[PDB]
Amino acid sequence: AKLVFFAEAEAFFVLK
Amino acid sequence: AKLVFFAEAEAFFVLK
Amino acid sequence: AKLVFFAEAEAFFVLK
Amino acid sequence: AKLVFFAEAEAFFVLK
Amino acid sequence: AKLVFFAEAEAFFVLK
Amino acid sequence: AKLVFFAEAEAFFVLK
Amino acid sequence: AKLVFFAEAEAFFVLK
Amino acid sequence: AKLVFFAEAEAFFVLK
Amino acid sequence: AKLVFFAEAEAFFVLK
Amino acid sequence: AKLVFFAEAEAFFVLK
Amino acid sequence: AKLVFFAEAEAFFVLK
Amino acid sequence: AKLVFFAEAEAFFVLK
Amino acid sequence: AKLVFFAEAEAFFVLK
Amino acid sequence: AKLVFFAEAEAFFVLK
Amino acid sequence: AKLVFFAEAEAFFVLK
Amino acid sequence: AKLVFFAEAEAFFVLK
Amino acid sequence: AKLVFFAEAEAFFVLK
Amino acid sequence: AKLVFFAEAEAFFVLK
Amino acid sequence: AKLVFFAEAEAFFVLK
Amino acid sequence: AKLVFFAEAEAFFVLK
Amino acid sequence: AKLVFFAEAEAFFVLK
Amino acid sequence: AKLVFFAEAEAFFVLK
Amino acid sequence: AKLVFFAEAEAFFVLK
Amino acid sequence: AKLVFFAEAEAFFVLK
Amino acid sequence: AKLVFFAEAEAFFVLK
Amino acid sequence: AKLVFFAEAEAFFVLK
Amino acid sequence: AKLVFFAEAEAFFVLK
Amino acid sequence: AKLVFFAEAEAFFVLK
Amino acid sequence: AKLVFFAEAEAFFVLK
Amino acid sequence: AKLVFFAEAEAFFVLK
Amino acid sequence: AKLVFFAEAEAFFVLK
Amino acid sequence: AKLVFFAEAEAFFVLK
Amino acid sequence: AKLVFFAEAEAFFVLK
Amino acid sequence: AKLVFFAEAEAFFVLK
Amino acid sequence: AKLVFFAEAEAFFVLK
Amino acid sequence: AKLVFFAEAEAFFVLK
Amino acid sequence: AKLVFFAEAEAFFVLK
Amino acid sequence: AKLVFFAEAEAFFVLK
Amino acid sequence: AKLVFFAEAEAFFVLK
Amino acid sequence: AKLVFFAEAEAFFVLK
Amino acid sequence: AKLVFFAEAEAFFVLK
Amino acid sequence: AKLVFFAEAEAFFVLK
Amino acid sequence: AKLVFFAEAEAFFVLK
Amino acid sequence: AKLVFFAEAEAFFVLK
Amino acid sequence: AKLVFFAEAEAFFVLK
Amino acid sequence: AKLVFFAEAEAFFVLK
Amino acid sequence: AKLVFFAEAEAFFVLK
Amino acid sequence: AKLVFFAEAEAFFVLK
Amino acid sequence: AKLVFFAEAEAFFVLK
Amino acid sequence: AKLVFFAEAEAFFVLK
Amino acid sequence: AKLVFFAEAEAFFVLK
Amino acid sequence: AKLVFFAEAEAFFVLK
Amino acid sequence: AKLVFFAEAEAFFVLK
Amino acid sequence: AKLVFFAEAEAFFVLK
Amino acid sequence: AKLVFFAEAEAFFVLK
Amino acid sequence: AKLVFFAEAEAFFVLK
Amino acid sequence: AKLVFFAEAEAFFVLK
Amino acid sequence: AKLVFFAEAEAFFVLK
Amino acid sequence: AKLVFFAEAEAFFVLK
Amino acid sequence: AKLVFFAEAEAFFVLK
Amino acid sequence: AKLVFFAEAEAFFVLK
Amino acid sequence: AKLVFFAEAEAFFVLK
Amino acid sequence: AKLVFFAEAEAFFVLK
Amino acid sequence: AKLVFFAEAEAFFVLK
Amino acid sequence: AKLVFFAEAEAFFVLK
Repeated sequence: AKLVFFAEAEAFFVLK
Repeated sequence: AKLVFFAEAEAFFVLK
Repeated sequence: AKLVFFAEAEAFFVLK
Repeated sequence: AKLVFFAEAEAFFVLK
Repeated sequence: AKLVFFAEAEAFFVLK
Repeated sequence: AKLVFFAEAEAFFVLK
Repeated sequence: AKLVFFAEAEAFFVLK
Repeated sequence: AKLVFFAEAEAFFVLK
Repeated sequence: AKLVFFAEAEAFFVLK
Repeated sequence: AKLVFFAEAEAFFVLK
Repeated sequence: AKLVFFAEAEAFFVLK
Repeated sequence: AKLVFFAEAEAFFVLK
Repeated sequence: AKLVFFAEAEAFFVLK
Repeated sequence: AKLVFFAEAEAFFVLK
Repeated sequence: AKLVFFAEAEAFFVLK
Repeated sequence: AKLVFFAEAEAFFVLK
Repeated sequence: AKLVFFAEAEAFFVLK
Repeated sequence: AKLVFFAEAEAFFVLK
Repeated sequence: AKLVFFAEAEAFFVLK
Repeated sequence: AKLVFFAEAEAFFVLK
Repeated sequence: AKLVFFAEAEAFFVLK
Repeated sequence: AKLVFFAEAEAFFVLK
Repeated sequence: AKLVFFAEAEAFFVLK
Repeated sequence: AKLVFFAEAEAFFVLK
Repeated sequence: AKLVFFAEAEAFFVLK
Repeated sequence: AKLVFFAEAEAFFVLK
Repeated sequence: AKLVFFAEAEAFFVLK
Repeated sequence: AKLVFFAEAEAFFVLK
Repeated sequence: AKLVFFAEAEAFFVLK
Repeated sequence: AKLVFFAEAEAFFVLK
Repeated sequence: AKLVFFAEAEAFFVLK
Repeated sequence: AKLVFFAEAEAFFVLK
Repeated sequence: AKLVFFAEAEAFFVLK
Repeated sequence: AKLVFFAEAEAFFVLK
Repeated sequence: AKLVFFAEAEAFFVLK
Repeated sequence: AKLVFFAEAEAFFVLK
Repeated sequence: AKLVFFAEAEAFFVLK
Repeated sequence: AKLVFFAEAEAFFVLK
Repeated sequence: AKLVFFAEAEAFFVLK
Repeated sequence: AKLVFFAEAEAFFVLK
Repeated sequence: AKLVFFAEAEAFFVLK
Repeated sequence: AKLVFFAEAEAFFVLK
Repeated sequence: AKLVFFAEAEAFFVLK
Repeated sequence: AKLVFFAEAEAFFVLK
Repeated sequence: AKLVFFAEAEAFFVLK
Repeated sequence: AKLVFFAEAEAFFVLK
Repeated sequence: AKLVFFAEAEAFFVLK
Repeated sequence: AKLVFFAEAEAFFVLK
Repeated sequence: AKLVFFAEAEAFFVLK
Repeated sequence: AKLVFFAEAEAFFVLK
Repeated sequence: AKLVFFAEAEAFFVLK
Repeated sequence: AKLVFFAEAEAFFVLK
Repeated sequence: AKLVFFAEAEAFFVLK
Repeated sequence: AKLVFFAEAEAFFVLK
Repeated sequence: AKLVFFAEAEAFFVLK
Repeated sequence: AKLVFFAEAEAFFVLK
Repeated sequence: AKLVFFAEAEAFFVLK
Repeated sequence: AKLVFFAEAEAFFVLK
Repeated sequence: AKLVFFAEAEAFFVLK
Repeated sequence: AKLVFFAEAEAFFVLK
Repeated sequence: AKLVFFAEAEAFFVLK
Repeated sequence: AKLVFFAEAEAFFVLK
Repeated sequence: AKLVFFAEAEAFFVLK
Repeated sequence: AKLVFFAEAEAFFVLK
Repeated sequence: AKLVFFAEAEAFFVLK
C-alpha cells in the first residue's frame, strides 16, 4: 500500500 | 512510495 | 491522521 | 526514555 | 534549556 | 546495530 | 535522494 | 539559532 | 510546499 | 536609538 | 543462516 | 537521543 | 525543569 | 565492466 | 577511573 | 539516471 | 570517428 | 551578542 | 556528535 | 571544593 | 554508515 | 580622534 | 579571555 | 535613576 | 570476571 | 534485537 | 555472511 | 584609584 | 578484511 | 583521549 | 539611559 | 528581577 | 534580561 | 582573576 | 591630557 | 580483560 | 569505586 | 613479444 | 582478487 | 577542578 | 578575592 | 595540558 | 627571601 | 623584551 | 594594551 | 599490552 | 634593573 | 585602568 | 593637572 | 625624520 | 643630564 | 581493444 | 641635528 | 613648472 | 633631494 | 639597537 | 637556567 | 656611489 | 628564585 | 636600588 | 668586537 | 677593511 | 682559554 | 641580422 | 659605465 502521484490542471498524492 | 512496517518494542509505520 | 518527520542517526516520514 | 526530533512548518525536540 | 508543555488533543513535552 | 522485523505481502528480518 | 531540513520552532525542508 | 538536518534513512544535523 | 517534477519513463522531483 | 527585533519562539535584536 | 545483501533504488542486508 | 539514569554516592538523569 | 551543561575532563547535559 | 554501488535504505550505482 | 552505572531495559556497568 | 555510450565498432558505456 | 550516445528511455547522439 | 561603541565626547553604539 | 562551545558570561555552541 | 563549569546562552565557572 | 560496494563475479566493500 | 569599543562582559578598545 | 570547549563524555578546552 | 555603560578588559550596563 | 569493549555510534569498556 | 561489536586480543560482531 | 555458534561456559552467536 | 570609561549619547574617561 | 574502530564514548568505524 | 581498535577475529588497540 | 516611573490605573518602571 | 520587552503600536522595556 | 548583583569592595548592580 | 559573590533567589561564588 | 571638572547634581572628574 | 582476586597479608582486585 | 594505577619494579591497576 | 593478461571473471590484456 | 598472467608460448602467473 | 592545600612555612591554596 | 598565577621551576594558579 | 604565558608588564596566556 | 613571577593581563617579577 | 613561560605544575621560561 | 605613537613637533597615537 | 605513562602533577598514558 | 614600589591596598615590590 | 603611586629618590602617580 | 607621556627603554603616562 | 614609538612599561622606537 | 621624550598632539625630545 | 602499430620495412604493435 | 632654546612662562633646551 | 610642498614642522617638496 | 634632469637642446627637471 | 646610515653627500638613516 | 649575554656599549641577553 | 654604515658604538661600513 | 646573603672580607646580596 | 650583573670565570646578579 | 658571554655561578666568554 | 677594485680604463671599487 | 689572531697589516682575533 | 656591441675601453660583440 | 650598441646599417646605443 502505496503513495502514488496523479496529475490531470491538478495533482494529488493518493495513498491507496 | 510504499508504506512499510518495521519493529525491533517500538513500531514504525514508515513511508519513503 | 498525519505524516510526520521523525529523526533520532536516522530519519523517516512516519504515518500516525 | 528518548529525546527525538519531530517536524511537520514547525520542528521541536520532544521528550517521550 | 527548559522542558515545556503545550497542547491545543495532542500534548508536546518540548525541550529547546 | 538492530535486527528488525520488516514488511512491505512479504516479511523479512533486516539488519539496520 | 537527499533531504535538507532547516529550522530556527519554524522549519522548512528541501527534498531533491 | 539554527539547525540544518541532512538525510538520505541516515540523518545528520548541524546546530549553530 | 512547491513541487517540481522532472520527467524524460524516468521521473525525478524537487520539493521546496 | 533604533530597535529592530527579529523573530521566527526565537528572537534576536539589533539596536542602532 | 545467513546475512545477504540485496539491491533493487534501495538496498538491504537480509538475515535469513 | 536517550535520557539515562546515571550514577557515579550521586545519581542524575543525563541526556546522551 | 531544565537541561544544563556541566563540565569538569568530562562534560554532561544534566536534566534536573 | 566495473560496478560501484553506493548505499546509505537508499542505493545508487555507477557502472563503467 | 571510575565504575559508573547507567540505564535507560539495558544496564551498563561502565569503566572509563 | 543517465547513460553515456561511447563508440568508435568498439563501444564503451558509463551508467550513473 | 566518434559517437557519443546519451540516454535517460529518451536518447540523443552526437557523431563527429 | 556583540556591542560596538563608537566615540569621538559624543558616543553611539550598535548592538547585535 | 561533536560539540564546540564558545565562551567569552556569553556562551554559544556548535553541534556537528 | 571545586571549580565547575556551568552553561545554559551563558556560562560560568562556579566555585563551590 | 556509508557503504561503497565494488564489483567486477568478485565483490568488495568499504563501509565508513 | 576616534574610539571603537568592542564587547561581548569582555571588552576591547581601539583608539586612533 | 576567549574559551573554546570541545566535547564528544570527553571534554577538552582551549583558553586564549 | 540611570542605566549606564561602564568599561575598564570588561564592560557592563550598570544600574545606578 | 571480565572488562570487555563493546561498541554499537558509541563505545564503552564494560565490566561483566 | 541487536548486532554489537565486542572485543577483548579478539573481536567479533555478536548477535544478541 | 554467516551466523555461527561457538563456545568453550560463554556462548557466542557470531556474524562475520 | 581608577580611570574608567563611562557612556550614556556621550562618553568620557572618568577618574574615580 | 580490515576494521579500524575510532573512539573518544563516541565511536566510528571504517571497514574495508 | 583517543582509541584506535584494529581488527582482521584478531584485534589490537592503541589508546592515547 | 533612564529608569522612569510611568503611569497610563497602572504604573510601571520603564527603561527609556 | 527582570527587564522584559512588551509590544502592543508601542513598545516598552519594562523592569519589574 | 536580568538584574544581577556581584562584588569582590566594589558592588555592581548589573543588567545584561 | 577574581572570585566574586554573585546573585541572580540564588547566590554563588563565581570566578571571573 | 587634562583633568577637567564639570557638573550640572552629578560631578564628573574627566580626562581627555 | 580480567578482574582477578590477587594476594601477596593483603588481597586486592586487580585488572589484568 | 575506582580503578587506580599503583607502581612500586611492578605496576598494578587496582580496582577498589 | 610480451603479453600481460589482467583478471579479477573480467579480463584485460596488454600485448607489446 | 587479482591475477596477472605474463607470456612471451611460455607463461607465468601471479595471483593475489 | 579542585582547590588543594599544601605546605612544606609557606602555604599554597592551589587550583588546577 | 583573587586567583593569580605564580611561578618560581614550578607554576600554580593560587587563590588568595 | 599545557600553558604558554607571553609577557612584555603586559601578559597574555594560551591554555590547551 | 624570594623573587617570584606573578601574573593576573599583567605580569611582574616580585620580591618577597 | 619578551618572556615566554611554559607550564604543564612544572614550568620553564625563555626570556629574550 | 598596545601603544603606537607616531611623530614627525606633531604626535599622533594608536592604542589597541 | 605495552603501557607508557608520561608525567611532569599531570599524567598522560599511551597503551599499545 | 631596578627595584620599584607601587600601589593603588596591594603593594608590589617589583624588579624589571 | 589604575592610578598608582610609584617610586624608583622620586615618586609619581602613574596611570597603568 | 595633566596626564603626560614620558619615554626614556620604558614609557609612562604620568599624571601630575 | 619619522618616529614610530612602540609601547606595551616597555618602549621601543623606530626612527626613519 | 639627559635626553627625555615628552608627548602631550605634540612630542619633544627635551635635554635637561 | 585499442591497436597502435609502429612502422619505420619494420613494424611493431601494441594492443591494449 | 640642533639643540635649541625654546619657550612657550617656561623654557627648555629641545633637540630638533 | 610646478611645486608641491608637503608638511606635517617637517617638510618635503616635489618640483617638476 | 633627488634630482632627475631630462634632456633631448631642451632640458626639464624633476626634484624630489 | 641598530642603526643603518645610507649615503650617496646626501645621507639618510634608519634607527631601530 | 642558561644565560647568554650579547654585547657589542650595547648589551642584550637571552635566558633559557 | 653608495655607502651603507651599520652601527650598534661599534660601526662597520660597506662602500660600493 | 632566591635573594641570598653571600660572603667570600666582602658580603653581598645575590639573586640565585 | 638595583640588580646589576657582574662577571670576572664567574658571574653574579648582585642586588645593592 | 662582538662579545658572547655564557653563564649557568660559572661564566665563559667568546669574543669575535 | 677589505678592498676589491674592479677594472676593465674604467675602475670601480667595493670597500667592506 | 684560547686566542686565535688572524692577520694579512689588518688583524682580527677570536678569543674563547 | 643583428649586432650587439658591449663596451665598458674594452668592447665585445655578439653578431647573429 | 656601460655601453650597449645595437645594429641591423641602422644603429642605436644605450649608455648607462
